[PDB]
Amino acid sequence: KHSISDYTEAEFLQLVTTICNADTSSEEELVKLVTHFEEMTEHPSGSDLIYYPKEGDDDSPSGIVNTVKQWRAANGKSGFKQ
Amino acid sequence: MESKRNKPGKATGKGKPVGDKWLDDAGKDSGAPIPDRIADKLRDKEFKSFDDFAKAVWEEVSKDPELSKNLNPSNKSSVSKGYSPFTPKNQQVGGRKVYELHHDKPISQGGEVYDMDNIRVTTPKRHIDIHRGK
Repeated sequence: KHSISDYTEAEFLQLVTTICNADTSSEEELVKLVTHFEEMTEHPSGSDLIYYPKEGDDDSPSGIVNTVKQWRAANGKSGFKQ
Repeated sequence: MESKRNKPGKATGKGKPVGDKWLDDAGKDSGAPIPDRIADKLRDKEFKSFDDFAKAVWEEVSKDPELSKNLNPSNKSSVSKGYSPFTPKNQQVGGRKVYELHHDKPISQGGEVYDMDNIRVTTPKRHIDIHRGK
C-alpha cells in the first residue's frame, strides 16, 4: 500500500474496479481509496482518470490501469510488481 | 446549543428547474439549487439528520435519468449508493473531493435545515471561496 510498485497489475486492477464499482462501506472509504489511487499513480490528472476521462480514453477498470501503466512507462517511473 | 442538522426533520420547498449540466453550475456563483424534481420526490418526507437527507438527495439523482446522465459510469456507481459524486480534480480541496450540500441562509440566523430552497450544491473549491469572502 506504500507505492505502486508494491502492487501487481492484477492487484491494482482489483483496486481500480473497487473504485469504479463504488464497492465500499462508505463514501469516506471510497474517497480514501481514490486518494490512494492518486498517490499510487502520481498522475497529474488525479481522480479525473476515473471520473472525468479525456475524450476517447477507456474509463473501464482495465482502461484506467492501461492509461496509468503507459503514462508511468512514458515518464520513466517504476511499474507494477511481478 | 444542540445541533439542528443532527436532529430529524421534514424536507420542504420547491427547488428549481435545472438542465443536464446542473453540476457544472455547482462550481460558480452560489452553487446549483436542489433540482425541482428531487424536491418533488423528497418534499414532506422525514429524515433522521442532514446527512440522511443528503444521501436521499444523491439516491434521487442516480434514479433520475436526466440528472445523472452527465455522470460517468464510476460517478454513477457512487450516486447509486447514495454517495455524493466526485467533482473534477480542479474543484477539490484536500480531502474534500465530492459535491457538498450547504445552507444558503445559515441555520444560526434562522435558515432551515431541510428547507430545500435554502440548500445549494457546491464544489468544495466554490464553497471555500464563498466562505473565505464572508
